[PDB]
Amino acid sequence: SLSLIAAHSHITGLGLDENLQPRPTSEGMVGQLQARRAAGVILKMVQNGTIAGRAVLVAGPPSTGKTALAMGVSQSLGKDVPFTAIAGSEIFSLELSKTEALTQAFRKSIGIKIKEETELIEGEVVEIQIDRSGHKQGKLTIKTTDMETIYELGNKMIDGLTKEKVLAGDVISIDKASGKITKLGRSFARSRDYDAMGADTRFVQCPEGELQKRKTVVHTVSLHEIDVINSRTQGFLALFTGDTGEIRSEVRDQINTKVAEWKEEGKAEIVPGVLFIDEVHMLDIECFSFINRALEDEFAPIVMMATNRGVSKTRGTNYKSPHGLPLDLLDRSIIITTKSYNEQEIKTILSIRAQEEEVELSSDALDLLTKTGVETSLRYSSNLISVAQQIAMKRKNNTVEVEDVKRAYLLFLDSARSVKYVQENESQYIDDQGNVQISIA
Amino acid sequence: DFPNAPPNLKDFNTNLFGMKTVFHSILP
Ligand SMILES: Nc1ncnc2c1ncn2[C@@H]1O[C@H](COP(=O)(O)OP(=O)(O)O)[C@@H](O)[C@H]1O
Ligand SMILES: [Mg+2]
Repeated sequence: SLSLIAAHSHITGLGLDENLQPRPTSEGMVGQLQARRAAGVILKMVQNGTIAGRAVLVAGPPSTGKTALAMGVSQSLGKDVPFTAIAGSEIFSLELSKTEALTQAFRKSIGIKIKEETELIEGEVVEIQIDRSGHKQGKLTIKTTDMETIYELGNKMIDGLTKEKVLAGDVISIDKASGKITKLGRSFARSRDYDAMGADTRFVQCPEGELQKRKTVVHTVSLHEIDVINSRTQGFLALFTGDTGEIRSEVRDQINTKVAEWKEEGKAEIVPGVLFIDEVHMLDIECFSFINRALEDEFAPIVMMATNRGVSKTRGTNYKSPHGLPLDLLDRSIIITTKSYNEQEIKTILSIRAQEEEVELSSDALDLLTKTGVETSLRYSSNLISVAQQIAMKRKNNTVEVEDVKRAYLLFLDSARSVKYVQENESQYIDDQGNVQISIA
Repeated sequence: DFPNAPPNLKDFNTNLFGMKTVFHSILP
């Protein structure tokens, strides 16, 4: 995937053993042993696929691995298991209601693996002979790399051939169920015949193997995609534009019934996934009341929620809540907590980040960065690493040292020093009341 | 028919209910 080195680019997954016992450092994660155990238990719950509609809350101080834990869960899940990560503010739209946005998010987190059986004949047509008066009759020859057979054509087949304007050297595919004819391309022997080629023309080889083939193909389509396709007459365009509107409830019920019928017949399989809502405290009370009932569904996915606020005010209400969330939602949610790191864990995290950013830190520089991290913040030192690397490179030195980190510390401030400077010079910065002294003398 | 005349029998049965090659192609 197109990517650059990002904040969570080093997490290959939860470093869990066979017994769901975390390793001290593995797959790019350090510490948080209890939280990683809980995340692994939730991951195995997702993988089993029997339990439906479970809410998980991730709580802890900021910069403590909540989003890191979610990234690890996503990486462990891998592909073929949907994982929709959205922010708290993303659901607010001018087109969709909040309930509709949450419904679409929930349906995106469930995937349907559907099997379609197709029987086809493919080959390069060698000779076509058509006789017409009464109805017409004709014979046709199609060859493969190791087969050749002459077929007799009905009147409708001849009509289809004529309306497709098939000539010799063309590779075509016919569905014996409907008789529809699709022109794959032309043979290589006809390439020399022209100097400029039309937009439609394509040169393809002669297909190998048997002329008539049976094949089954599995497609991964989310529930939301099925709803959008079956809503309008061209919904698959809305799957890209996003102008889907508030899909009818009866459409969703029909799609649920259709998926159940397919699952009974064994041509569709359900692969439940994980819905991750970042910063759930930005949601409203209406959204939470919807989520409470949404989880009580057979098709409902497993919802992961990450919050950092303690006793804060729930949006849309006039009262404070234990995590910024109403008690009813907290009742139906199991909580995974995170713990602040010590010096050694911060040192290991900084070393991992330096390795990911291909920056060769020194021992003294690493110690200084660890001290700054424990004094101020982990993200501050993590961001200082690359700036120090650039300063060192400007000094035509291939390794970073204490002087480069010191210069990076001096140039780029943190939250504490910025607050100190804004408080020392309150008169030159605009305040809540709007007063500011632009003049100096 | 308008002069109170019956139509052709085969045409009647067809209307109640409703050799040489013409195209040959071969790759050289
Ligand atoms: N246990 C850990 N192992 C490895 N990296 C971690 C760990 N905890 C946090 N980090 C790193 O620290 C940075 C802070 O991310 P995070 O803790 O998710 O912020 P927040 O929790 O405030 O959303 C991330 O880039 C993450 O990679
Ligand atoms: Mg986060």
